[PDB]
Amino acid sequence: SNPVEEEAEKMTRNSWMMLDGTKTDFHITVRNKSLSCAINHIKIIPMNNIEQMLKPDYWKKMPPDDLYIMEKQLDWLSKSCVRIIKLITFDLELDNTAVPFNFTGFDLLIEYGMSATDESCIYLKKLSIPYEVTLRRTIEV
Amino acid sequence: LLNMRLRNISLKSEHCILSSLDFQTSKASEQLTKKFIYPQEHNSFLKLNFQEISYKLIDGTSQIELDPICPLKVPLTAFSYDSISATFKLVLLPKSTQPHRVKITLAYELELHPNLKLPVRTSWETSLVNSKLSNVKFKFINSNIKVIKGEKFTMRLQIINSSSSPLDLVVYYNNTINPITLENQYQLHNKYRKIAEGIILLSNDYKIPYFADLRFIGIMSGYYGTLSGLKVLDLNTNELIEVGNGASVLI
Repeated sequence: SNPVEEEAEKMTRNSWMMLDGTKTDFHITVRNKSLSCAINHIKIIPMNNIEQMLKPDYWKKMPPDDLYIMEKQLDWLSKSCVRIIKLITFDLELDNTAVPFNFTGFDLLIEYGMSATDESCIYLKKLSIPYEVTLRRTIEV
Repeated sequence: LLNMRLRNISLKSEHCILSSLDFQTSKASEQLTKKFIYPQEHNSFLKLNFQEISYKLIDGTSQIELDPICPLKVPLTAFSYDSISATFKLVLLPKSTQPHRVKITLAYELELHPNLKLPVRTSWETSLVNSKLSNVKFKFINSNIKVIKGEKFTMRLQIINSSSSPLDLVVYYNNTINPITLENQYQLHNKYRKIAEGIILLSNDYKIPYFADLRFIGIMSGYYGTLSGLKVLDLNTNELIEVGNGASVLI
């Protein structure tokens, strides 16, 4: 019997504008009690790497496709903005969802927040929150 | 057995949970030492409270009560400080510590020191409007926030559907006095007159086909709690359901 120790450590329809949400909802952040983050998050700012995927999808589309960076990946709608933190909860940052150039291919989003309280060791378990958002077709050419 | 203490907790559902402890003088203990005090020619006691502290009972934690407190000393009295909890979702009864330090007194000396700590669980425990048919939930995206000044304003009825035929229904306000102990007749008449005549809804049968704006103007003052009148109506027989939500002072 080989033991170890025990160490204690929903959106709505959006147009093509930019919505900045300051979130103070029921974030768990499952530490012991009164979790001070000690390096706070001010603005998370997603929908940047979705554009940094979408412009190479255009460029990937420019020649014939042979899965150079499109190989079964459904990570457009994932929106995995990893919130890295340092060492009873705290309010979340400003969103700035900022849909000014994004495809109609997605109809959902998620997130992941690194819950961290490190004492001379490596990092810890990590908590993820999804967000369902629909988009409005405001204009076409 | 010198100062009876009780903690009352009230559940403010739109905010944190509020719990206040309350010291008192415990009269069944005061006449005890009043007898020996007026034996030694003293009229009332002089117990000094020098260190009063509520700590969040856990493995280890502590809080801070929601206003200021000095180091006080009173004869025959009661004091009550309030500290804000965190409003739990479901099934976690938190506990607190509530330590204290009463210092008794005598003739410029003989301060018999006392201390007390009663640790217990701080769970007394005694705006989405659902459709009540098919979970077409409505919520105003700025409810209970409107200081208008008899100007126009806009609100946001964020309807949340099943996403299954999402284009169905029409709003309206019904500017008509509803047709209803004689002053119980008059209070209902004044309520039904100020409901049906004070605001207008400039987009009347707006026929929503999932946001809305719903511009009002609001031609009389007073706090309109719950904003009645603003009904919707849907594809079935009578889904005449309210909003029951949102409020606006108009001054």
